[PDB]
Amino acid sequence: SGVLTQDTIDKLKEAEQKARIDPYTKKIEENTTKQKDL
Amino acid sequence: LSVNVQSIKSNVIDVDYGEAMMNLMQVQLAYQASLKASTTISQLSLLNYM
Repeated sequence: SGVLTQDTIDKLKEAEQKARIDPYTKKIEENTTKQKDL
Repeated sequence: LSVNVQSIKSNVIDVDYGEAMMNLMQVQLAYQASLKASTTISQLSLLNYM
């Protein structure tokens, strides 16, 4: 599959991203939640 | 921290399919031809018995 496997690996690149930014985002929504309602 | 180690784990143990299979192929190239060569070698041998 060549490039496709590499691109599949690129789509896993994003998997670490969502794995990473979600924890960031999980406390951003509390940052935003308890900022907005403030 | 777990993710860090998991990444490090993968870095150490897990193979690249393309690089490995590609290198599987490069060896298989010489290997497979040698197989056909082996047949041909025998075929030449069997030739001189008129």
